Amino acid sequence: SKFGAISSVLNDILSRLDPPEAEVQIDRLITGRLQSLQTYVTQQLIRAA
Amino acid sequence: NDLCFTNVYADSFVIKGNEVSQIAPGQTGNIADYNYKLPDDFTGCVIAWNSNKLDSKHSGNYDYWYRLFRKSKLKPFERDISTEIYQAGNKPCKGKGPNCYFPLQSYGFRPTYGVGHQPYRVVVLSFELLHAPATVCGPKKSTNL
Amino acid sequence: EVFNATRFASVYAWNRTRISNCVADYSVLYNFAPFFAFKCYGVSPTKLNDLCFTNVYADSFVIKGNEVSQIAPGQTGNIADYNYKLPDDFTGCVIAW
Amino acid sequence: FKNIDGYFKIYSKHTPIIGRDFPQGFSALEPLVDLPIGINITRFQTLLA
Ligand SMILES: *[C@@H]1O[C@H](CO)[C@@H](O)[C@H](O)[C@H]1NC(C)=O
Ligand SMILES: *[C@@H]1O[C@H](CO)[C@@H](O)[C@H](O)[C@H]1NC(C)=O
Ligand SMILES: *[C@@H]1O[C@H](CO)[C@@H](O)[C@H](O)[C@H]1NC(C)=O
Repeated sequence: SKFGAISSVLNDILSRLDPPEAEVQIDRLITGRLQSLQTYVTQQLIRAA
Repeated sequence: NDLCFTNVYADSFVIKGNEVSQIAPGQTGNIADYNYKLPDDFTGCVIAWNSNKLDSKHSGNYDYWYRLFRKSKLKPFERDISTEIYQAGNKPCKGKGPNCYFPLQSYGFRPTYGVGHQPYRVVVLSFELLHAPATVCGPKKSTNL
Repeated sequence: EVFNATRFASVYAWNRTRISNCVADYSVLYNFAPFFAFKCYGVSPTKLNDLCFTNVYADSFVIKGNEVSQIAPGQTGNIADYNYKLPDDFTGCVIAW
Repeated sequence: FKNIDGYFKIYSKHTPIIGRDFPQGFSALEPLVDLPIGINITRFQTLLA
């Protein structure tokens, strides 16, 4: 999921855009992927309980 | 004028019109890559004002210089002052002419150029807003602890 | 075929070749002419083999020596005014040999 | 000595340790001067008496 950025591949965004502009897109990717991981961890917690 | 800076660095130079757009944190172009490079985490001010009254005269003026030919990139806030002819092909050639280019060309300026070609006097200021004993301030105020 | 031509047109009638559907390797350009003026404005002579472009125009004309320095964006002269004027916003390179 | 972003840093601690060679007991290092050189360093050399 592109999460609202240009592309979904980190090595693509890094190799295609400069650091200080690709920073916004990689921040968006961090905020999306980490939220997904958080949701997964919470569901795992409920199932484990 | 309401802050404290540990050390202030004032660089100075003369450049053309589009180069003012070029000069910025982490930009592209021969001026930003072989002539002057700012750090990505730059904390400071850039100042540019058109100056065609001192950097221009009748019959032209070619005293200024700028580098287009350098083997690698510039690291932030480095010099590199040197006159070494760029290597082309595989020749160890040392001189002017074919496949042996002078590293820097003239930045000649005249009173009659376009706006993008008009002498744009650019000075930059570097600041260090870190936790250290500062030196420079503005209006100073003091109350009893 | 643009640099192995034998009848490079004059400046008053500058041949313009539209280059399309090809891979732009610049080593065939480097080995074909011992250049004397390979100045670029929008890109770098070195930084060109790793760039993609939509369309490429190769204008070829034989001209005098000082006219080589005349040919540049934001210039003047009997060639830059009446024969061939380079736009100030030019993204390309010139080659003189 | 270090030269990150210029700002030459000199750390030191003077003490008549056991004196055989480099000790084994832990010792800290107190910075003495921190001065912004802002130049290019590649090679290092020492002077004598
Ligand atoms: C034309 O092509 C031939 C064959 O590769 C080459 O030997 C010659 O140098 C070329 N001449 C020019 C002017 O490009
Ligand atoms: C441009 O080059 C082509 C190559 O085939 C030639 O036929 C044409 O006449 C040339 N034009 C001029 C103005 O020389
Ligand atoms: C420091 O000097 C060395 C030797 O001249 C050079 O290779 C290196 O690029 C320099 N580093 C700079 C100027 O950032």
